Amino acid sequence: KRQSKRAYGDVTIQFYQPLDMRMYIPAGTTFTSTRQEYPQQFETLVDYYAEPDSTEIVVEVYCKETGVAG
Amino acid sequence: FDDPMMAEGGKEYAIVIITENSDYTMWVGTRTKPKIDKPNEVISGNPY
Amino acid sequence: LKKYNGKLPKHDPSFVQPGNRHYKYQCTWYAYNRRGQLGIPVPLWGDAADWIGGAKGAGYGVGRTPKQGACVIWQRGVQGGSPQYGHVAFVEKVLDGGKKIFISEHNYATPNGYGTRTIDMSSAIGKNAQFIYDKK
Amino acid sequence: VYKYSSSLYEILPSLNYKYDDGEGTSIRTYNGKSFFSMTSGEEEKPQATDFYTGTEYQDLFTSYY
Amino acid sequence: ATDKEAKDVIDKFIDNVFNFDVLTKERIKEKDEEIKKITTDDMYEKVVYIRPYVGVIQSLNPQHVQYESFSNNGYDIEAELSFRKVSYLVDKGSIPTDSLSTLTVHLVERNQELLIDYFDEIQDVLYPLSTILALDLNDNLKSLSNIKYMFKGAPKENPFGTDKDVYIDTYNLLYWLYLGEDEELAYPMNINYFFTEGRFFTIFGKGHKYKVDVSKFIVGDILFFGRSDTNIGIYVGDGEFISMMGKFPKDETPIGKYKLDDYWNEFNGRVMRFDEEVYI
Repeated sequence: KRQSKRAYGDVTIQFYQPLDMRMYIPAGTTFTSTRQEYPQQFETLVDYYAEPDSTEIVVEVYCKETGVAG
Repeated sequence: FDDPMMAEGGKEYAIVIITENSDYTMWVGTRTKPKIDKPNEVISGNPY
Repeated sequence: LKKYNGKLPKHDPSFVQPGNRHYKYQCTWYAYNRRGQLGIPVPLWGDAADWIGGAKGAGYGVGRTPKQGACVIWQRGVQGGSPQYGHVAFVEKVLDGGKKIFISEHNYATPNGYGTRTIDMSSAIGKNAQFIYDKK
Repeated sequence: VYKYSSSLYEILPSLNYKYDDGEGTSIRTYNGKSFFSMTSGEEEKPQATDFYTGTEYQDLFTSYY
Repeated sequence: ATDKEAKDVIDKFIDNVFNFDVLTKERIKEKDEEIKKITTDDMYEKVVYIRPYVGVIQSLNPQHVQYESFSNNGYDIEAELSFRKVSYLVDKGSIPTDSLSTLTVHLVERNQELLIDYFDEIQDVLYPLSTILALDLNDNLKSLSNIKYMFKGAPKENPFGTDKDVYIDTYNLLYWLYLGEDEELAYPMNINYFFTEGRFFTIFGKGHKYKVDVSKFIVGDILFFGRSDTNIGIYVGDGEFISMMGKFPKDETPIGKYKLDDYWNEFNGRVMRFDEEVYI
Protein backbone atom coordinates (compact mmCIF):
# COMPACT_ATOMS: atom_id res chain seq x y z
CA LYS A 1 0.00 0.00 0.00
CA ARG A 2 1.07 3.56 -0.72
CA GLN A 3 2.28 5.33 2.42
CA SER A 4 1.77 9.03 3.18
CA LYS A 5 2.47 11.15 0.11
CA ARG A 6 4.33 14.44 0.40
CA ALA A 7 2.74 17.74 -0.63
CA TYR A 8 4.54 19.89 -3.18
CA GLY A 9 4.05 22.71 -5.66
CA ASP A 10 5.70 25.83 -7.07
CA VAL A 11 6.52 29.28 -5.63
CA THR A 12 7.55 32.60 -7.20
CA ILE A 13 10.57 34.53 -5.94
CA GLN A 14 10.45 38.31 -6.44
CA PHE A 15 13.58 40.45 -6.41
CA TYR A 16 13.82 44.14 -5.50
CA GLN A 17 15.65 44.78 -8.81
CA PRO A 18 16.65 42.68 -11.83
CA LEU A 19 19.62 40.51 -10.95
CA ASP A 20 23.34 41.45 -11.31
CA MET A 21 25.13 38.04 -11.07
CA ARG A 22 24.36 34.30 -11.70
CA MET A 23 23.05 33.85 -8.13
CA TYR A 24 22.09 30.45 -6.72
CA ILE A 25 19.63 28.70 -4.37
CA PRO A 26 20.83 25.42 -2.79
CA ALA A 27 18.56 22.40 -2.35
CA GLY A 28 17.04 22.21 1.15
CA THR A 29 16.28 25.95 1.46
CA THR A 30 13.33 26.46 3.80
CA PHE A 31 10.06 28.25 3.06
CA THR A 32 7.59 29.12 5.81
CA SER A 33 4.18 30.79 5.87
CA THR A 34 3.82 33.76 8.20
CA ARG A 35 0.16 32.89 8.83
CA GLN A 36 -0.38 31.38 12.28
CA GLU A 37 -3.08 29.03 10.95
CA TYR A 38 -0.61 27.24 8.61
CA PRO A 39 2.69 26.85 10.50
CA GLN A 40 3.84 24.00 8.23
CA GLN A 41 7.25 24.40 6.57
CA PHE A 42 8.48 23.56 3.07
CA GLU A 43 11.89 22.72 1.60
CA THR A 44 13.44 22.42 -1.89
CA LEU A 45 15.06 19.22 -3.27
CA VAL A 46 17.03 20.31 -6.39
CA ASP A 47 19.20 23.39 -6.84
CA TYR A 48 18.46 26.36 -9.06
CA TYR A 49 20.60 29.12 -10.58
CA ALA A 50 18.88 32.44 -11.33
CA GLU A 51 20.05 33.84 -14.67
CA PRO A 52 21.75 37.29 -14.62
CA ASP A 53 19.43 40.22 -15.39
CA SER A 54 16.39 38.04 -14.58
CA THR A 55 13.56 39.32 -12.37
CA GLU A 56 11.50 36.31 -11.26
CA ILE A 57 12.05 32.54 -10.96
CA VAL A 58 9.77 29.56 -10.31
CA VAL A 59 11.09 26.79 -8.05
CA GLU A 60 9.53 23.66 -6.61
CA VAL A 61 9.06 23.20 -2.86
CA TYR A 62 8.29 19.95 -1.03
CA CYS A 63 6.44 19.84 2.30
CA LYS A 64 8.16 18.11 5.24
CA GLU A 65 4.84 17.18 6.82
CA THR A 66 2.66 14.72 4.89
CA GLY A 67 -1.13 14.61 5.05
CA VAL A 68 -3.92 17.20 4.90
CA ALA A 69 -1.79 19.99 6.38
CA GLY A 70 0.21 20.42 3.17
CA PHE B 1 -4.79 61.87 -75.06
CA ASP B 2 -4.59 65.48 -76.41
CA ASP B 3 -3.98 64.17 -79.98
CA PRO B 4 -5.58 60.69 -80.43
CA MET B 5 -2.89 58.29 -81.63
CA MET B 6 -3.83 56.30 -84.75
CA ALA B 7 -2.64 52.74 -84.02
CA GLU B 8 -1.94 50.88 -87.26
CA GLY B 9 -2.97 47.22 -87.56
CA GLY B 10 -0.64 44.31 -86.60
CA LYS B 11 2.25 46.36 -85.10
CA GLU B 12 2.98 45.72 -81.43
CA TYR B 13 3.47 49.09 -79.89
CA ALA B 14 3.94 49.20 -76.18
CA ILE B 15 2.14 51.16 -73.53
CA VAL B 16 5.12 52.67 -71.68
CA ILE B 17 4.24 53.90 -68.21
CA ILE B 18 6.68 56.50 -67.10
CA THR B 19 6.23 57.10 -63.38
CA GLU B 20 8.33 58.21 -60.45
CA ASN B 21 6.35 56.10 -57.96
CA SER B 22 5.50 52.53 -56.79
CA ASP B 23 2.36 53.54 -54.83
CA TYR B 24 0.52 53.61 -58.14
CA THR B 25 -0.38 49.88 -58.37
CA MET B 26 -2.24 48.70 -61.50
CA TRP B 27 -3.95 45.33 -62.37
CA VAL B 28 -2.91 42.67 -65.00
CA GLY B 29 -3.56 38.92 -65.70
CA THR B 30 -1.22 35.82 -65.86
CA ARG B 31 -2.17 32.12 -66.60
CA THR B 32 -4.34 30.95 -63.65
CA LYS B 33 -3.48 32.85 -60.36
CA PRO B 34 -6.84 34.87 -60.38
CA LYS B 35 -7.01 38.54 -59.13
CA ILE B 36 -3.42 39.95 -58.70
CA ASP B 37 -0.51 37.78 -57.30
CA LYS B 38 -2.56 35.65 -54.75
CA PRO B 39 -5.82 33.58 -55.54
CA ASN B 40 -5.75 30.54 -57.87
CA GLU B 41 -9.31 29.00 -58.08
CA VAL B 42 -11.41 29.55 -61.29
CA ILE B 43 -11.77 33.38 -60.96
CA SER B 44 -9.52 34.51 -63.97
CA GLY B 45 -6.41 33.78 -66.18
CA ASN B 46 -4.40 35.72 -68.86
CA PRO B 47 -6.20 38.49 -70.89
CA TYR B 48 -3.80 39.28 -73.72
CA LEU C 1 -7.32 38.81 -27.41
CA LYS C 2 -8.62 38.29 -23.97
CA LYS C 3 -5.45 40.54 -23.64
CA TYR C 4 -7.76 43.34 -25.00
CA ASN C 5 -9.84 42.84 -21.79
CA GLY C 6 -12.92 42.13 -23.95
CA LYS C 7 -12.72 45.28 -26.10
CA LEU C 8 -13.22 44.09 -29.70
CA PRO C 9 -11.01 45.78 -32.37
CA LYS C 10 -12.49 47.41 -35.44
CA HIS C 11 -15.77 46.59 -37.11
CA ASP C 12 -15.17 46.32 -40.86
CA PRO C 13 -17.31 46.75 -44.01
CA SER C 14 -14.38 46.23 -46.47
CA PHE C 15 -11.58 43.83 -45.25
CA VAL C 16 -10.40 40.86 -47.40
CA GLN C 17 -8.87 37.54 -46.35
CA PRO C 18 -6.71 35.32 -48.64
CA GLY C 19 -9.04 32.47 -47.44
CA ASN C 20 -11.48 33.29 -50.25
CA ARG C 21 -12.29 30.12 -52.23
CA HIS C 22 -16.14 30.39 -52.49
CA TYR C 23 -18.64 33.16 -53.49
CA LYS C 24 -17.55 36.46 -51.78
CA TYR C 25 -21.20 37.21 -50.78
CA GLN C 26 -22.21 34.18 -48.65
CA CYS C 27 -23.23 34.47 -44.98
CA THR C 28 -20.35 32.03 -44.43
CA TRP C 29 -18.01 34.38 -46.38
CA TYR C 30 -18.81 37.43 -44.28
CA ALA C 31 -18.13 35.00 -41.39
CA TYR C 32 -14.61 33.80 -42.43
CA ASN C 33 -13.74 37.43 -43.40
CA ARG C 34 -14.97 39.14 -40.17
CA ARG C 35 -13.27 36.34 -38.16
CA GLY C 36 -10.19 38.00 -39.76
CA GLN C 37 -10.92 41.24 -37.80
CA LEU C 38 -9.99 38.92 -34.85
CA GLY C 39 -7.03 37.71 -36.99
CA ILE C 40 -8.13 34.03 -36.86
CA PRO C 41 -8.87 32.62 -40.38
CA VAL C 42 -10.35 29.11 -41.13
CA PRO C 43 -10.33 26.67 -44.12
CA LEU C 44 -13.55 27.09 -46.07
CA TRP C 45 -16.79 25.15 -46.08
CA GLY C 46 -19.75 26.55 -48.06
CA ASP C 47 -22.32 24.81 -45.84
CA ALA C 48 -22.22 26.29 -42.27
CA ALA C 49 -23.04 22.83 -40.85
CA ASP C 50 -19.80 21.45 -42.38
CA TRP C 51 -17.86 23.86 -40.13
CA ILE C 52 -18.64 21.61 -37.11
CA GLY C 53 -17.11 18.44 -38.61
CA GLY C 54 -14.44 20.59 -40.32
CA ALA C 55 -13.52 22.13 -36.92
CA LYS C 56 -12.96 18.60 -35.54
CA GLY C 57 -10.75 17.75 -38.56
CA ALA C 58 -8.82 21.12 -38.48
CA GLY C 59 -8.01 20.64 -34.74
CA TYR C 60 -10.39 23.15 -33.05
CA GLY C 61 -12.57 22.85 -29.94
CA VAL C 62 -16.41 22.80 -30.20
CA GLY C 63 -19.36 23.22 -27.82
CA ARG C 64 -21.99 25.80 -26.71
CA THR C 65 -19.74 28.30 -24.79
CA PRO C 66 -19.93 32.05 -25.62
CA LYS C 67 -16.81 34.22 -26.03
CA GLN C 68 -16.62 37.73 -27.48
CA GLY C 69 -16.68 37.86 -31.33
CA ALA C 70 -16.36 34.08 -31.89
CA CYS C 71 -18.76 32.51 -34.43
CA VAL C 72 -22.10 30.93 -33.69
CA ILE C 73 -23.15 28.21 -36.11
CA TRP C 74 -26.73 27.18 -36.61
CA GLN C 75 -26.77 23.63 -37.84
CA ARG C 76 -28.97 23.06 -40.95
CA GLY C 77 -32.75 23.05 -40.34
CA VAL C 78 -33.31 24.19 -36.67
CA GLN C 79 -34.98 27.27 -35.08
CA GLY C 80 -32.61 30.09 -36.18
CA GLY C 81 -31.01 28.61 -39.40
CA SER C 82 -32.29 27.44 -42.85
CA PRO C 83 -31.99 23.79 -44.05
CA GLN C 84 -30.19 24.41 -47.40
CA TYR C 85 -26.76 25.69 -46.30
CA GLY C 86 -26.83 26.48 -42.53
CA HIS C 87 -26.47 29.98 -41.03
CA VAL C 88 -23.89 31.93 -38.96
CA ALA C 89 -23.21 35.06 -36.87
CA PHE C 90 -20.29 36.97 -35.27
CA VAL C 91 -20.86 37.81 -31.60
CA GLU C 92 -19.75 41.43 -30.84
CA LYS C 93 -20.68 41.44 -27.12
CA VAL C 94 -21.84 38.81 -24.58
CA LEU C 95 -24.65 40.26 -22.50
CA ASP C 96 -25.55 39.29 -18.87
CA GLY C 97 -22.59 36.83 -18.79
CA GLY C 98 -24.43 34.14 -20.81
CA LYS C 99 -28.18 34.45 -21.41
CA LYS C 100 -28.15 37.12 -24.14
CA ILE C 101 -25.60 37.62 -26.93
CA PHE C 102 -25.34 40.54 -29.37
CA ILE C 103 -24.59 39.45 -32.94
CA SER C 104 -23.57 41.03 -36.21
CA GLU C 105 -22.69 40.24 -39.88
CA HIS C 106 -25.76 38.04 -39.69
CA ASN C 107 -27.75 36.64 -42.65
CA TYR C 108 -30.92 34.75 -41.52
CA ALA C 109 -33.20 35.79 -44.35
CA THR C 110 -31.47 39.19 -44.67
CA PRO C 111 -30.90 40.37 -48.24
CA ASN C 112 -27.26 41.40 -48.03
CA GLY C 113 -26.61 40.03 -44.48
CA TYR C 114 -25.29 43.19 -42.87
CA GLY C 115 -27.32 43.63 -39.67
CA THR C 116 -27.42 43.02 -35.93
CA ARG C 117 -29.62 41.15 -33.43
CA THR C 118 -29.83 40.07 -29.78
CA ILE C 119 -30.16 36.29 -29.27
CA ASP C 120 -31.68 34.67 -26.22
CA MET C 121 -29.56 31.68 -25.22
CA SER C 122 -32.44 31.07 -22.78
CA SER C 123 -34.70 30.13 -25.78
CA ALA C 124 -34.52 27.80 -28.83
CA ILE C 125 -32.56 30.17 -31.13
CA GLY C 126 -29.47 30.41 -28.88
CA LYS C 127 -29.82 26.82 -27.51
CA ASN C 128 -29.72 25.37 -31.06
CA ALA C 129 -26.50 27.23 -32.03
CA GLN C 130 -22.88 25.99 -31.57
CA PHE C 131 -19.52 27.70 -30.88
CA ILE C 132 -16.11 26.70 -32.13
CA TYR C 133 -13.25 27.45 -29.73
CA ASP C 134 -10.24 28.37 -31.86
CA LYS C 135 -6.67 27.09 -31.51
CA LYS C 136 -3.37 29.01 -31.03
CA VAL D 1 18.99 51.94 -6.42
CA TYR D 2 21.77 54.56 -6.22
CA LYS D 3 19.44 57.09 -7.85
CA TYR D 4 16.98 56.97 -4.92
CA SER D 5 19.00 55.62 -1.99
CA SER D 6 21.74 58.26 -2.31
CA SER D 7 19.71 61.26 -1.13
CA LEU D 8 20.86 63.57 1.66
CA TYR D 9 17.27 64.60 2.37
CA GLU D 10 16.96 67.10 5.24
CA ILE D 11 14.16 69.38 6.49
CA LEU D 12 14.86 72.49 8.56
CA PRO D 13 12.71 73.52 11.54
CA SER D 14 11.04 75.69 8.91
CA LEU D 15 9.01 73.42 6.66
CA ASN D 16 11.09 74.52 3.67
CA TYR D 17 13.61 71.77 3.07
CA LYS D 18 17.01 71.12 1.51
CA TYR D 19 17.74 68.19 -0.79
CA ASP D 20 20.80 66.64 -2.40
CA ASP D 21 21.24 63.43 -4.38
CA GLY D 22 23.92 61.26 -5.92
CA GLU D 23 22.62 62.37 -9.31
CA GLY D 24 22.91 65.97 -10.46
CA THR D 25 19.54 66.99 -9.05
CA SER D 26 19.74 69.29 -6.03
CA ILE D 27 16.79 71.30 -4.66
CA ARG D 28 16.56 74.01 -1.99
CA THR D 29 13.42 75.76 -0.75
CA TYR D 30 12.66 79.04 1.01
CA ASN D 31 9.62 80.92 2.31
CA GLY D 32 6.47 80.51 0.27
CA LYS D 33 6.76 78.48 -2.92
CA SER D 34 10.15 79.96 -3.77
CA PHE D 35 12.92 77.47 -4.44
CA PHE D 36 16.33 76.97 -5.98
CA SER D 37 17.11 73.95 -8.13
CA MET D 38 19.74 72.54 -10.46
CA THR D 39 20.07 69.48 -12.70
CA SER D 40 21.85 68.23 -15.82
CA GLY D 41 19.95 65.24 -17.23
CA GLU D 42 17.54 66.04 -20.04
CA GLU D 43 15.07 63.60 -18.47
CA GLU D 44 15.11 65.75 -15.30
CA LYS D 45 15.04 69.02 -17.29
CA PRO D 46 11.47 69.92 -16.13
CA GLN D 47 12.58 69.93 -12.48
CA ALA D 48 14.78 73.00 -13.11
CA THR D 49 13.26 74.68 -16.19
CA ASP D 50 11.99 78.21 -16.78
CA PHE D 51 9.78 77.66 -19.84
CA TYR D 52 6.68 79.90 -19.87
CA THR D 53 5.98 80.41 -16.13
CA GLY D 54 8.55 77.86 -14.92
CA THR D 55 8.10 74.58 -13.10
CA GLU D 56 5.58 74.57 -10.27
CA TYR D 57 6.50 73.63 -6.72
CA GLN D 58 4.02 70.73 -6.87
CA ASP D 59 5.84 69.21 -9.88
CA LEU D 60 8.91 68.42 -7.75
CA PHE D 61 8.59 64.97 -6.27
CA THR D 62 10.83 65.89 -3.31
CA SER D 63 8.16 68.40 -2.20
CA TYR D 64 5.97 65.57 -0.81
CA TYR D 65 6.01 63.66 2.45
CA ALA E 1 -27.16 48.18 -79.12
CA THR E 2 -30.29 49.74 -77.61
CA ASP E 3 -29.52 49.29 -73.86
CA LYS E 4 -33.16 48.11 -73.56
CA GLU E 5 -31.93 44.74 -74.99
CA ALA E 6 -30.31 44.33 -71.57
CA LYS E 7 -32.59 46.49 -69.34
CA ASP E 8 -35.81 44.75 -70.55
CA VAL E 9 -34.36 41.48 -69.07
CA ILE E 10 -32.42 43.06 -66.23
CA ASP E 11 -36.08 43.82 -65.34
CA LYS E 12 -36.47 39.99 -65.03
CA PHE E 13 -33.35 40.13 -62.83
CA ILE E 14 -35.14 42.90 -60.77
CA ASP E 15 -38.44 41.05 -60.36
CA ASN E 16 -36.59 37.76 -59.68
CA VAL E 17 -34.37 39.38 -56.93
CA PHE E 18 -35.30 42.94 -55.75
CA ASN E 19 -39.07 42.25 -55.58
CA PHE E 20 -40.93 39.51 -53.69
CA ASP E 21 -44.53 40.69 -53.34
CA VAL E 22 -45.50 38.07 -50.74
CA LEU E 23 -42.60 35.71 -50.46
CA THR E 24 -42.70 31.82 -50.51
CA LYS E 25 -41.32 28.67 -52.33
CA GLU E 26 -43.90 29.25 -55.09
CA ARG E 27 -42.74 32.87 -55.78
CA ILE E 28 -39.14 31.52 -55.58
CA LYS E 29 -39.75 28.69 -58.16
CA GLU E 30 -40.47 31.03 -61.11
CA LYS E 31 -38.04 33.71 -59.80
CA ASP E 32 -35.35 30.97 -60.25
CA GLU E 33 -36.35 29.54 -63.66
CA GLU E 34 -36.82 33.02 -65.24
CA ILE E 35 -33.12 33.68 -64.35
CA LYS E 36 -31.87 30.32 -65.90
CA LYS E 37 -32.59 31.79 -69.40
CA ILE E 38 -30.43 34.93 -68.77
CA THR E 39 -27.65 34.37 -66.19
CA THR E 40 -24.33 32.92 -67.11
CA ASP E 41 -26.53 30.16 -65.68
CA ASP E 42 -24.07 28.55 -63.24
CA MET E 43 -24.66 32.00 -61.66
CA TYR E 44 -28.35 31.24 -60.89
CA GLU E 45 -27.01 29.13 -57.94
CA LYS E 46 -24.90 32.18 -57.03
CA VAL E 47 -28.33 33.96 -56.79
CA VAL E 48 -29.81 31.06 -54.67
CA TYR E 49 -27.03 31.88 -52.21
CA ILE E 50 -28.82 35.20 -51.31
CA ARG E 51 -32.33 33.85 -50.57
CA PRO E 52 -34.96 34.82 -47.82
CA TYR E 53 -35.66 32.46 -44.91
CA VAL E 54 -39.45 32.45 -44.71
CA GLY E 55 -41.11 32.83 -41.29
CA VAL E 56 -38.31 35.27 -40.60
CA ILE E 57 -38.69 36.93 -44.03
CA GLN E 58 -41.47 38.29 -46.23
CA SER E 59 -41.52 40.71 -49.21
CA LEU E 60 -38.43 42.77 -50.13
CA ASN E 61 -39.44 45.34 -52.72
CA PRO E 62 -37.72 47.52 -55.36
CA GLN E 63 -39.33 50.99 -54.90
CA HIS E 64 -37.44 54.01 -56.36
CA VAL E 65 -36.36 51.78 -59.32
CA GLN E 66 -33.48 54.17 -60.28
CA TYR E 67 -30.70 53.37 -62.76
CA GLU E 68 -27.92 55.31 -64.46
CA SER E 69 -24.69 54.82 -66.50
CA PHE E 70 -23.47 52.21 -69.04
CA SER E 71 -20.33 51.29 -70.96
CA ASN E 72 -20.40 48.95 -73.98
CA ASN E 73 -17.72 47.06 -75.99
CA GLY E 74 -20.27 47.21 -78.87
CA TYR E 75 -22.49 44.25 -77.83
CA ASP E 76 -21.17 43.17 -74.35
CA ILE E 77 -22.14 45.73 -71.74
CA GLU E 78 -21.43 46.93 -68.18
CA ALA E 79 -24.15 49.00 -66.44
CA GLU E 80 -24.75 50.58 -62.98
CA LEU E 81 -28.34 50.56 -61.67
CA SER E 82 -29.15 52.13 -58.24
CA PHE E 83 -32.37 50.08 -57.70
CA ARG E 84 -33.39 51.17 -54.12
CA LYS E 85 -35.19 48.94 -51.54
CA VAL E 86 -38.30 49.03 -49.39
CA SER E 87 -38.95 45.95 -47.20
CA TYR E 88 -41.61 44.68 -44.77
CA LEU E 89 -40.61 41.31 -43.55
CA VAL E 90 -43.06 39.43 -41.25
CA ASP E 91 -42.73 40.85 -37.66
CA LYS E 92 -39.76 42.87 -39.15
CA GLY E 93 -42.76 45.06 -39.89
CA SER E 94 -43.23 46.00 -36.17
CA ILE E 95 -40.29 48.03 -37.52
CA PRO E 96 -39.67 47.60 -41.33
CA THR E 97 -36.30 47.31 -43.12
CA ASP E 98 -34.85 49.74 -45.74
CA SER E 99 -31.90 49.96 -48.19
CA LEU E 100 -29.91 52.06 -50.55
CA SER E 101 -28.68 49.86 -53.44
CA THR E 102 -26.13 49.94 -56.28
CA LEU E 103 -25.51 47.24 -58.86
CA THR E 104 -22.85 47.19 -61.60
CA VAL E 105 -24.18 44.29 -63.65
CA HIS E 106 -22.31 43.00 -66.69
CA LEU E 107 -23.76 41.19 -69.72
CA VAL E 108 -22.69 39.44 -72.94
CA GLU E 109 -24.29 38.60 -76.30
CA ARG E 110 -23.81 35.01 -77.66
CA ASN E 111 -25.76 33.61 -80.69
CA GLN E 112 -28.02 36.71 -80.25
CA GLU E 113 -29.01 35.26 -76.80
CA LEU E 114 -28.16 37.34 -73.70
CA LEU E 115 -26.29 36.34 -70.56
CA ILE E 116 -25.62 38.14 -67.26
CA ASP E 117 -22.12 37.95 -65.88
CA TYR E 118 -21.27 40.08 -62.85
CA PHE E 119 -23.64 39.14 -60.11
CA ASP E 120 -23.54 42.33 -58.07
CA GLU E 121 -25.35 44.23 -55.39
CA ILE E 122 -23.76 46.56 -52.87
CA GLN E 123 -26.46 46.80 -50.23
CA ASP E 124 -26.07 50.24 -48.69
CA VAL E 125 -27.10 51.16 -45.20
CA LEU E 126 -28.53 54.22 -43.41
CA TYR E 127 -30.56 52.35 -40.71
CA PRO E 128 -15.20 49.00 -20.35
CA LEU E 129 -15.21 52.75 -19.80
CA SER E 130 -11.51 53.62 -19.58
CA THR E 131 -10.53 51.06 -22.23
CA ILE E 132 -13.20 52.28 -24.66
CA LEU E 133 -11.92 55.87 -24.41
CA ALA E 134 -8.42 54.50 -25.06
CA LEU E 135 -9.54 52.49 -28.14
CA ASP E 136 -11.36 55.55 -29.56
CA LEU E 137 -8.16 57.55 -29.18
CA ASN E 138 -6.17 54.73 -30.86
CA ASP E 139 -8.63 54.63 -33.77
CA ASN E 140 -8.52 58.43 -34.19
CA LEU E 141 -4.78 58.78 -33.47
CA LYS E 142 -3.88 59.26 -37.12
CA SER E 143 -6.45 62.07 -37.61
CA LEU E 144 -5.27 64.03 -34.52
CA SER E 145 -2.14 65.47 -36.21
CA ASN E 146 -3.40 69.01 -35.43
CA ILE E 147 -2.53 68.51 -31.76
CA LYS E 148 1.11 69.52 -31.02
CA TYR E 149 3.49 68.90 -28.12
CA MET E 150 4.54 71.45 -25.49
CA PHE E 151 5.86 71.26 -21.92
CA LYS E 152 2.79 72.70 -20.12
CA GLY E 153 0.33 73.52 -22.90
CA ALA E 154 -2.97 74.45 -21.20
CA PRO E 155 -5.07 75.92 -24.06
CA LYS E 156 -8.62 77.10 -23.42
CA GLU E 157 -9.91 75.67 -26.74
CA ASN E 158 -10.93 72.01 -27.00
CA PRO E 159 -8.64 70.25 -29.52
CA PHE E 160 -11.37 67.91 -30.82
CA GLY E 161 -13.87 70.77 -31.37
CA THR E 162 -11.47 72.73 -33.65
CA ASP E 163 -9.62 72.08 -36.92
CA LYS E 164 -6.95 74.63 -35.83
CA ASP E 165 -3.64 73.37 -34.47
CA VAL E 166 -3.13 73.58 -30.71
CA TYR E 167 -0.34 72.74 -28.28
CA ILE E 168 -1.42 70.28 -25.55
CA ASP E 169 0.57 68.12 -23.12
CA THR E 170 -0.39 64.65 -21.85
CA TYR E 171 -2.25 65.79 -18.70
CA ASN E 172 -4.39 68.31 -20.60
CA LEU E 173 -4.95 65.70 -23.35
CA LEU E 174 -6.29 63.28 -20.71
CA TYR E 175 -8.49 66.02 -19.29
CA TRP E 176 -9.98 66.88 -22.70
CA LEU E 177 -10.48 63.17 -23.50
CA TYR E 178 -12.41 62.54 -20.29
CA LEU E 179 -14.29 65.86 -20.52
CA GLY E 180 -16.03 64.76 -23.74
CA GLU E 181 -18.23 62.38 -21.68
CA ASP E 182 -20.41 62.73 -18.51
CA GLU E 183 -17.23 63.12 -16.29
CA GLU E 184 -15.42 66.47 -15.67
CA LEU E 185 -12.31 66.01 -13.43
CA ALA E 186 -10.42 69.23 -12.44
CA TYR E 187 -8.10 71.48 -14.50
CA PRO E 188 -5.11 71.72 -15.20
CA MET E 189 -4.78 68.20 -13.68
CA ASN E 190 -1.14 68.69 -12.72
CA ILE E 191 0.40 65.72 -10.85
CA ASN E 192 -1.55 66.52 -7.64
CA TYR E 193 -4.93 65.34 -8.97
CA PHE E 194 -3.96 61.64 -8.99
CA PHE E 195 -3.42 61.75 -5.21
CA THR E 196 -5.88 64.20 -3.63
CA GLU E 197 -8.72 63.91 -6.23
CA GLY E 198 -9.48 60.26 -5.43
CA ARG E 199 -10.54 58.97 -8.92
CA PHE E 200 -7.64 56.49 -8.97
CA PHE E 201 -6.35 53.46 -7.04
CA THR E 202 -2.77 52.34 -7.53
CA ILE E 203 -2.05 49.05 -9.31
CA PHE E 204 1.77 48.96 -8.97
CA GLY E 205 3.91 51.16 -6.73
CA LYS E 206 6.95 53.19 -7.67
CA GLY E 207 10.45 51.82 -7.12
CA HIS E 208 10.18 48.32 -8.64
CA LYS E 209 10.38 47.48 -12.32
CA TYR E 210 9.44 44.00 -13.59
CA LYS E 211 9.32 43.22 -17.32
CA VAL E 212 7.36 39.97 -16.98
CA ASP E 213 4.35 41.55 -15.19
CA VAL E 214 3.75 44.02 -18.04
CA SER E 215 1.55 41.49 -19.85
CA LYS E 216 -0.97 41.56 -16.98
CA PHE E 217 -1.77 45.23 -17.67
CA ILE E 218 -4.97 46.35 -19.46
CA VAL E 219 -5.69 48.95 -22.17
CA GLY E 220 -6.25 52.44 -20.69
CA ASP E 221 -3.92 51.99 -17.64
CA ILE E 222 -2.09 55.34 -17.02
CA LEU E 223 1.70 54.91 -17.42
CA PHE E 224 3.99 57.43 -15.71
CA PHE E 225 7.44 58.48 -16.92
CA GLY E 226 10.40 60.34 -15.49
CA ARG E 227 12.06 60.45 -12.11
CA SER E 228 9.89 63.37 -10.92
CA ASP E 229 6.65 62.42 -12.75
CA THR E 230 7.64 64.61 -15.75
CA ASN E 231 5.26 62.94 -18.19
CA ILE E 232 2.52 60.28 -18.30
CA GLY E 233 0.98 58.04 -20.93
CA ILE E 234 -1.91 55.72 -21.72
CA TYR E 235 -1.29 52.00 -22.17
CA VAL E 236 -2.49 50.16 -25.28
CA GLY E 237 -2.12 46.49 -26.01
CA ASP E 238 0.66 44.68 -27.86
CA GLY E 239 3.25 46.28 -25.57
CA GLU E 240 2.79 49.89 -26.66
CA PHE E 241 1.75 53.23 -25.16
CA ILE E 242 0.38 56.55 -26.41
CA SER E 243 2.20 59.78 -25.45
CA MET E 244 3.90 62.86 -26.84
CA MET E 245 7.72 62.78 -27.11
CA GLY E 246 10.00 65.48 -28.46
CA LYS E 247 12.61 68.06 -27.61
CA PHE E 248 11.77 70.25 -24.64
CA PRO E 249 11.48 73.79 -26.10
CA LYS E 250 8.04 73.42 -27.75
CA ASP E 251 8.64 70.65 -30.30
CA GLU E 252 6.51 70.65 -33.46
CA THR E 253 6.16 66.83 -33.38
CA PRO E 254 2.50 65.71 -33.27
CA ILE E 255 1.02 63.04 -31.02
CA GLY E 256 2.19 59.52 -31.81
CA LYS E 257 2.55 55.95 -30.56
CA TYR E 258 5.91 54.43 -29.63
CA LYS E 259 7.09 50.98 -28.63
CA LEU E 260 7.61 50.30 -24.93
CA ASP E 261 10.99 48.58 -25.39
CA ASP E 262 13.11 51.72 -25.68
CA TYR E 263 11.11 53.70 -23.11
CA TRP E 264 10.96 50.80 -20.62
CA ASN E 265 14.03 52.19 -18.83
CA GLU E 266 12.18 55.38 -17.79
CA PHE E 267 8.91 53.71 -16.72
CA ASN E 268 9.38 54.01 -12.92
CA GLY E 269 6.83 51.24 -12.16
CA ARG E 270 3.95 53.54 -11.16
CA VAL E 271 0.56 52.46 -12.60
CA MET E 272 -2.98 53.74 -11.86
CA ARG E 273 -6.57 53.00 -12.94
CA PHE E 274 -9.90 54.85 -13.12
CA ASP E 275 -13.13 54.19 -11.12
CA GLU E 276 -16.37 56.09 -11.73
CA GLU E 277 -19.25 54.05 -10.20
CA VAL E 278 -18.56 54.76 -6.52
CA TYR E 279 -17.17 58.33 -6.80
CA ILE E 280 -19.78 60.84 -5.54
